[PDB]
Amino acid sequence: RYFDLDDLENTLGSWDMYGQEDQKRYPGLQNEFFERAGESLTRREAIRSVLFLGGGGALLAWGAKGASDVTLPITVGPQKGGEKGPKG
Amino acid sequence: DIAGLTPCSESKAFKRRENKEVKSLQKRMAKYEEGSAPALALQATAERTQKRFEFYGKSGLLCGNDGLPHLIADPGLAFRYGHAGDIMIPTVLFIYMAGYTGYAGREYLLATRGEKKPTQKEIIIDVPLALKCVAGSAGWPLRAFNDLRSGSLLEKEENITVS
Amino acid sequence: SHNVKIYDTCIGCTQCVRACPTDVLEMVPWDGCKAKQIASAPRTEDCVGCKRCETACPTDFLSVRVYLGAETTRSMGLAY
Amino acid sequence: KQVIQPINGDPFIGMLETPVTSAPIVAGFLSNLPAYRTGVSPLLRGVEIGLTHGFLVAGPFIKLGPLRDAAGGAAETAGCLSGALLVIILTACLTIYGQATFEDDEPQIGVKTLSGRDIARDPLQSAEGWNEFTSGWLVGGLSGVAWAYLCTQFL
Amino acid sequence: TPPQLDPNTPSPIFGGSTGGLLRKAQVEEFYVITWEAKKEQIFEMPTGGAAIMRKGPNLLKLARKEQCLALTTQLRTKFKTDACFYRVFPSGEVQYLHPKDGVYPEKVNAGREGANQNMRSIGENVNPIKVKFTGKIGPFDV
Amino acid sequence: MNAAYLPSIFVPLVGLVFPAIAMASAFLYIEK
Amino acid sequence: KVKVIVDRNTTDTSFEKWAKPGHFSRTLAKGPTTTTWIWNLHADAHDFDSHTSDLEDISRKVFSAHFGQLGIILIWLSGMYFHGARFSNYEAWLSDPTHIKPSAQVVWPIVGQEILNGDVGGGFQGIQITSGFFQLWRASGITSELELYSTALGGLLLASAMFFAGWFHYHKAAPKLEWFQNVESMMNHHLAGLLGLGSLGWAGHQIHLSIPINKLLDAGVDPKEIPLPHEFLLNRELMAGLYPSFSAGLKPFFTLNWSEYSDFLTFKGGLNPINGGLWLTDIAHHHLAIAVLFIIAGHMYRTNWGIGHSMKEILESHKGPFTGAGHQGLYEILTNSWHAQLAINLALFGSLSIIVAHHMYAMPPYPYLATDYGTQLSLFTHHTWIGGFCIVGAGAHAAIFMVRDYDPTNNYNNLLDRVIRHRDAIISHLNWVCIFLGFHSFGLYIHNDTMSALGRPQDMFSDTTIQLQPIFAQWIQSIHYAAPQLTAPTASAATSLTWGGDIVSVGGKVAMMPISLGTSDFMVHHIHAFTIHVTALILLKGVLYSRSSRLIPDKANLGFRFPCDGPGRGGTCQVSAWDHVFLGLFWMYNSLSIVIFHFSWKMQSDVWGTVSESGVSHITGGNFANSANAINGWLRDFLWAQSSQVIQSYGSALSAYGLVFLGAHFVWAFSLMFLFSGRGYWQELIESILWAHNKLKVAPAIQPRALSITQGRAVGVAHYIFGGIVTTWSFFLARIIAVG
Ligand code: CLA
Ligand code: CLA
Ligand code: CLA
Ligand code: CLA
Ligand code: CLA
Ligand SMILES: CC1=C(C/C=C(\C)CCC[C@H](C)CCC[C@H](C)CCCC(C)C)C(=O)c2ccccc2C1=O
Ligand SMILES: CCCCCCCS[C@@H]1O[C@H](CO)[C@@H](O)[C@H](O)[C@H]1O
Ligand code: SF4
Ligand code: SF4
Repeated sequence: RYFDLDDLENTLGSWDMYGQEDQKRYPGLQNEFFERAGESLTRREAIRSVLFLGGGGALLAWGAKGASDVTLPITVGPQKGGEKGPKG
Repeated sequence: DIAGLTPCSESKAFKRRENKEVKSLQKRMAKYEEGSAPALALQATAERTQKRFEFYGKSGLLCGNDGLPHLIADPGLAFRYGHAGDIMIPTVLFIYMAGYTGYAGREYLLATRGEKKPTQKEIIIDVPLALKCVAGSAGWPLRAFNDLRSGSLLEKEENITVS
Repeated sequence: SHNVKIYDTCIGCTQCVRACPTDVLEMVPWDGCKAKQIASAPRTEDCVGCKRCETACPTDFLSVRVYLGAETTRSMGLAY
Repeated sequence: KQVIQPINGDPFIGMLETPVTSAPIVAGFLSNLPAYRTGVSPLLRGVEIGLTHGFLVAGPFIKLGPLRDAAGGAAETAGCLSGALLVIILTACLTIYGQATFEDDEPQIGVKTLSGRDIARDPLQSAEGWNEFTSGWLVGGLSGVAWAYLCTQFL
Repeated sequence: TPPQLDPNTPSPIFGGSTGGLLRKAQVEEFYVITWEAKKEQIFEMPTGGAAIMRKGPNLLKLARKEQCLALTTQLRTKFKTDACFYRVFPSGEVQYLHPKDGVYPEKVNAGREGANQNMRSIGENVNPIKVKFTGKIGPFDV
Repeated sequence: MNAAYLPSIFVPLVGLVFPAIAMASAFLYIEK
Repeated sequence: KVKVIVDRNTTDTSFEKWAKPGHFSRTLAKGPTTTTWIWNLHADAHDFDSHTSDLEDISRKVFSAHFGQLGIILIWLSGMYFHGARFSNYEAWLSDPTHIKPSAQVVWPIVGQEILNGDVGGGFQGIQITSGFFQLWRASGITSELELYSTALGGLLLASAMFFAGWFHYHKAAPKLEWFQNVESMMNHHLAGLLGLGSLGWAGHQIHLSIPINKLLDAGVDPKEIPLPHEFLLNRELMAGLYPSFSAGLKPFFTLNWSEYSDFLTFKGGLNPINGGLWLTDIAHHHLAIAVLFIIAGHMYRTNWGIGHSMKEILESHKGPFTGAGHQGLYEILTNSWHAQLAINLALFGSLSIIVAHHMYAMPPYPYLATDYGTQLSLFTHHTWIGGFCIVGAGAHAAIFMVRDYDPTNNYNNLLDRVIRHRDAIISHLNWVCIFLGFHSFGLYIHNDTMSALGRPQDMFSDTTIQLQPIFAQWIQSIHYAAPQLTAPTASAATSLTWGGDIVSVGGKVAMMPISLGTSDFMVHHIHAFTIHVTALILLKGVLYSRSSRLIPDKANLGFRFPCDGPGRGGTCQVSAWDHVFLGLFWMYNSLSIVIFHFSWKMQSDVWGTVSESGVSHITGGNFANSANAINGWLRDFLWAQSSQVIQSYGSALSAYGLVFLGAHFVWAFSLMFLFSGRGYWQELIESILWAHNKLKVAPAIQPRALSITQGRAVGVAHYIFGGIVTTWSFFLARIIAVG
């Protein structure tokens, strides 16, 4: 027998298992520096898009620019002699 | 001759084709002293195989470039140019072979039809009733025409359809 | 929600109503039948689509024909 | 006795408690993690959680990358840069999961503790609590790879 | 007469299993069974495993109306007891499902007004042209 | 061909960037 | 308590009921309404739970029908000895085994098929033999043809004794239930009577026949001078010449010093470097040592006399804290139901076959199995598959127990109970293990495939490249080649040569050399592991969800074998517990098939081939660990390369493999018709053809109906597996019979 139908919260076993009560266990010495470093980007579509538009541009940038390419047909690549078929 | 072919008897690759087989066969039977049946069994096949060559050359089959005998379908070609035995004759043989078992299957279903329960009569055949049909089926060409013209071959329009 | 609709042909055998695992079909009394009984489907909600109905109809061509519609939380039968 | 029981009373709930579910140790450990606590800001978790996952992800790249031969330490930065991408990619994923599940208007859907007590729902549910976490993840996620590099060229 | 509320009827003895409720029950509806007992014995549980039903009126919580009638067909046809069940969902209100008329649908009663019937034989249905671009779910609606 | 630096600019943009954006935006539109 | 307790004249032996097909089950007795009644007959014929109810009627039918199988096996063994008698070349093989290839079957000349007779040896023409009878019959000390006729008759005679036993124990004198309920007697007897005595009896054949004979052969005599078998046990002074300790008689056995027999009872290990087999002296010391140990182990169960255990106590006295009531239910399950006791048997007795396939391979216990490679291969592939099916038998019948024979009232908070209850955990974790190995086991080839094609060999996992080596397996082979020092102090040498031993030759062939485990060996075992897990997922899921799943709560009441429940719920198609065996057979097929391709081409790479003296050049020239890392080289170096033996044979002796090779493609591709299609299209099409027969009034009275759903699924698996195994059958034999 269980019931307490007045509460459907305890009938579902939905209880959060490993969630604790304890408040912040973290030091104020390092608190006040990060807590103000996170909200510089708080916003939905004007920031996530910065990651797509501005963030993914290093594929563009250092894919073309920096000469660290390894065996890339981009840059170093073909430098050796080209293969010719039997017929032509 | 016909279709750029030649009779296999006057062919050439066909004559290679016959005399290359015996060589590979006899060089094999030199490994068995005559006191062995394998010396006899291989021998008998070499003589068996040469018989068919003198048969295929004689009968007048047409070997193309490869030397392998071909056939010819058209009646007007087989007949007039003399070799119809390839299909034109056996295409008559088959039909009488096939229709015989074909029409012998229809009578049995008729004879076994009217009963209390024809179903058990299909599983378990009464061979006498099936024998009387296997006998009666012969000359089905003349017995098919008659069920055809008398109107007893078809079941007409009480068949079932859908829409 | 699936659609289920019933036809004149019912004998009222109840053999559908015994089939439904969600107990949709429910026998409503009637007149023109031999046994004077006709099924009917008050819940199209909970027809899952098993078509255990259509198997049970003794009628030649069915008295019930389930027409599958879209499928909700119930009509998908989700425990998730 | 019998060691294994259904979770906390009712047997008809899906899971059932076992030694890796309800124990002295496992109850405490999984609860100590910067995950389940209800008493710390979500910004502070991302700077914790993401801070770690940058360091350990660098390793595979900075060790077993496409280019594992360089005389300038470029084999190490080639992994740092790419390991810094899964920092930048997952930020897109994290933030995306916020605009989907959580509506700015809808309240926190988290449930209430383990036993008898209803305690204030997870401060991270809605987009506000979530987005503060995402930027937090990005703040730490950069550090982890960074200190991974510093630990590569030093220490 | 037919409807009833949810008094306190205990739950049958069982030791827990992975079959049972899930995070539907939090946000979504879930069902409840109430039957009675005479002797105590064991019954198949549809969510898996076996369970001991008490000596008297019992109450269960299942995850599906499907699972629910599995257990009524169980006890009605085997231990020969009646059962009736409910639809419970978190907003707090409960509905009475199953013989809303007070009688199992298998058997005729009066007062039932049946829906979803057609007064035509199947072959008498409309062909799909005659509902075109006007629209209906199908030829059976029209 | 004289343009040679283009493929390095486009292919990453069209093999990754566009499939990154069209992965995000097409997702956010599945649920509203 | 343990008595005989039989009935009398139970049934009536007559043809009354043969003429009434379907007489057994109440549903079939009504004769065919449709064509399905013809099919529904056969599937229900051997299902004895549908026939009847009580275990008296079931068990009698079961027990009396085991005589049937044994009466068939003996007609089979008799036939195999007979064709060794008349049609085999055996004598010629027996004199010069290092050359002559084994043959029995002989082809009648007609229809130009006598070309199948190959020139083999001993002035003979016939089919090759991969079975390995000849290399058994040497180890049994059978020389002349007369011993074979005596087995053929004696085998065919005792076969007739079985069917009479089969008749006698069903119609005439049929035991009761209580008789079949005695396990502890049955287990005392089988373990002591069959295996205990049957080992001594054989340990008494080897000592007085094979050990003496097989010494006279490899000594260089031939069957013409070999004394008759009864000369050996009826002459001591003849026997004592071979082994001097027979002059000691039975005293050393009785005076209790057995070191006396160290001449003809040894402990050696290793292969005999003349015949290649295991030294036949210790094999007698083998069976003897086992037989003594079985008869011991048959006495642990009490019957009449109150000495020895019972079962019910052994099980019900084990209760752990985790497991609740432990085993209290298992006894009355396993004595009250056949399918339960069948799933347990097919499980082990299936996988025991696969185990045999490794041992007979790794340490061949027959003279001259090495010089014939087709036999060692054909017996590794044979026993695996036969062990592969009998495992899926366990998957199928365990599911049959759940659906049918399982009742809750007996087992409550049991080990069986507590499994059904958490099942969602078991299946979920196993389902994760597969996905894990899926990418790691298999995917590493795709890396190796790709990194190749991109021209960067520095990357692909290999020996020169990234090292992944089987540390443990390598490390195991270290112990066993160091074993005959301390952990095995009394030995000639290590057990087998696959360990760190040295190569062994016969007839210019490699008996067995060691095998080295490299990276490519590592990567494969995890693919073996990947398949063996995935195919466990499917069968376990079939057992645990047989009763009812979360989505279908009633599932038991739909039977063991049923099609979908609905089209509803997104469709239930193929949810039943017969249908998880449907799926298990494609993973069994897949699992074992690659077990072989691992074997066959590892064994050709790193073992087989002629002894070249210098170089010991193998068949493939030792390309495996380099050759196959990626899926790259499995097409080229294996299927493509190896298959150029079968294709070029027409007009040759083995050409019948070239036909079967394709013939196994046609039947395989033909299977896809039944798997991909569905019934209702085929039942609609038959509706048309009936219009043709109707129009000609030829309509049959047994109405044609298309195959049932699960019917079409079975005939789909029947061919997909059939046609697919028959390829490798034709692909191996044509390969090695040419090469080996
Ligand atoms: C003996 C009875 C009989 C007869 C008269 C026919 C006659 C016919 N069948 Mg048919 N059929 C039969 C038996 C028979 N069938 C059986 C037993 C089967 C399979 C179980 C089929 C399967 C079948 C198919 C699938 C099709 C036909 C078709 C046809 C028609 C074209 C003929 C043809 O090409 O068939 C070719 C025949 C076959 C491909 C298979 C036949 C195999 C043999 C003949 C069945 C054995 C006969 C039986 C043992 C005789 C017992 C004799 C004894 C009792 C006295 C024709 C009306 C075709 C059609 O409708 O086209 C118009 C068609 O598509 N039949
Ligand atoms: C058009 C498609 C495309 C392109 C351009 C690339 C390009 C690349 N792949 Mg890749 N890949 C692709 C499809 C593609 N991939 C697909 C479909 C698969 C799966 C089948 C893979 C699987 C794969 C693997 C498994 C690996 C690569 C690697 C690489 C790198 C080659 C090695 C190298 O020089 O790294 C050296 C790289 C650098 C020195 C620096 C690169 C860092 C850039 C400049 C910063 C990018 C900024 C931006 C935030 C990135 C996120 C984009 C997103 C936010 C929009 C290169 C960046 C290798 C790699 O990433 O290792 C490094 C590697 O191991 N690929
Ligand atoms: C399962 C084991 C087995 C197998 C696979 C074979 C297979 C073969 N044997 Mg063989 N044989 C066996 C056991 C076996 N035998 C045993 C146990 C003996 C000792 C008795 C023999 C003795 C034997 C001889 C002496 C010969 C063969 C031959 C052959 C070959 C051709 C047989 C043939 O065409 O049949 C011929 C078929 C018939 C004569 C009739 C078939 C149809 C009849 C009517 C069926 C009988 C009815 C019923 C179903 C069976 C008996 C029941 C009864 C109560 C009515 C073939 C390779 C021959 C061979 O290889 O030649 C080189 C040959 O000469 N065998
Ligand atoms: C020493 C005693 C002894 C021995 C040797 C056996 C031997 C056997 N029993 Mg068995 N059994 C015994 C006592 C014994 N039983 C007792 C006391 C019971 C009562 C509980 C049973 C109940 C029992 C059942 C229920 C079954 C067996 C089965 C079997 C067979 C195993 C299957 C197999 O692969 O056989 C391999 C076969 C051989 C190696 C061939 C040798 C066979 C010859 C004929 C020796 C048989 C001797 C046996 C004791 C009968 C002798 C007495 C009789 C002649 C009057 C095998 C023939 C199974 C079987 O096959 O059923 C038929 C089976 O299902 N037994
Ligand atoms: C070649 C054909 C094929 C393949 C690849 C699979 C693959 C799979 N089957 Mg399977 N199956 C097949 C045929 C096949 N099946 C057939 C013919 C049948 C009929 C009987 C079945 C029946 C069957 C059953 C019954 C079961 C499976 C299961 C599985 C899964 C096992 C887990 C696993 O390995 O995932 C790992 C994935 C792989 C090994 C695929 C390799 C691909 C590479 C490594 C990854 C690619 C990288 C990247 C994503 C590239 C994409 C990027 C791009 C989008 C730009 C897996 C998805 C089991 C399952 O799901 O449970 C675990 C299961 O229960 N299958
Ligand atoms: C091809 C196919 C068919 C059609 C195949 C059928 C109907 C098989 C019927 C052919 C049988 C074998 C013909 C039997 C002939 C009789 C035995 C008579 C022979 C008498 C002598 C000639 C021996 C299905 O019915 C089906 C159903 C469900 C899923 C898949 C499929 C499927 O794939
Ligand atoms: C002899 C070989 C051919 C086998 C068939 C011969 C018997 S013919 C047999 O005769 C029986 C007489 O009662 C009938 O019942 C049965 O229907 C009929 O088929
Ligand atoms: S629907 Fe079919 S089954 Fe249900 S009542 Fe009417 S007739 Fe009987
Ligand atoms: S299909 Fe819909 S209606 Fe027919 S039985 Fe299943 S649920 Fe009841």
